[PDB]
Amino acid sequence: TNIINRITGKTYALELLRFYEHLEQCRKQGALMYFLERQGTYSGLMLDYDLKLNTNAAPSLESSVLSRLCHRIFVHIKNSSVLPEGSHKIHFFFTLKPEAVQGKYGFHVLIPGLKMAASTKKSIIASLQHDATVQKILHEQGVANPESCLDPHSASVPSLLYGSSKLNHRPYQLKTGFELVFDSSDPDYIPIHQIKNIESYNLVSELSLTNEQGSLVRPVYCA
Ligand SMILES: Nc1ccn([C@H]2C[C@H](O)[C@@H](COP(=O)(O)OP(=O)(O)OP(=O)(O)O)O2)c(=O)n1
Ligand SMILES: [Mn+2]
Ligand SMILES: [Mn+2]
Ligand SMILES: [Mn+2]
Repeated sequence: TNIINRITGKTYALELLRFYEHLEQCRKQGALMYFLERQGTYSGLMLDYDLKLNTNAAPSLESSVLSRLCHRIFVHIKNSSVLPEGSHKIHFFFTLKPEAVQGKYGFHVLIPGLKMAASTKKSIIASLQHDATVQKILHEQGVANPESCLDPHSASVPSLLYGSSKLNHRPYQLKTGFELVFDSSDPDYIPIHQIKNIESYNLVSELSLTNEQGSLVRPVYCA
């Protein structure tokens, strides 16, 4: 799937890949969009980090720091006990607010390929509240609300498609994406590597929580 055009209010019930191909062409043509996808009850995981900052400068959110956030976020994903057996590639996408505005920053962690129930998403969001490392990481980034920056409604709110924004806001920009391989044959091995050539893919398509036809992002279905 369900797509909402915030600017027109029109909602669609999708053809999804062809839709995303058009949006990507619109996105690379700098078009102003306000498209959201409804997460529904079974789709990819999105984390909505609403950051209060100590300074008016955007946090550096370096790859090493974002990679550590991936590991911590995946730990809570793994701890949901919904992941399937075997070796699976899961992708973490960090879309960042373009600039800090009045000490308010934000980034989205997109795990679009990890299809899970909304209850599983909420349980992972709730589990993340107890992550002292995520809090320490964000605190060291200049975040003033590291214990309360993860929006508890991340599992519920419609997710802006990549390149789309809210009414008077700028669209979040993908800083980087990480490829995570989790193998039941080696649970302690969590290789998190930056995705090579993320820009060669349809970012609207790949980052969509409801998409199941992505090329880079292949659905991994949770229980
Ligand atoms: N009027 C609207 C429009 C969209 N959403 C959805 C779209 C985002 O994907 C999600 C995240 O919640 P935010 O309100 O924080 O949206 P952003 O993260 O994009 O904005 P900000 O940078 O201010 O945090 O909520 C919303 O809650 N309210
Ligand atoms: Mn937000
Ligand atoms: Mn809890
Ligand atoms: Mn929010």
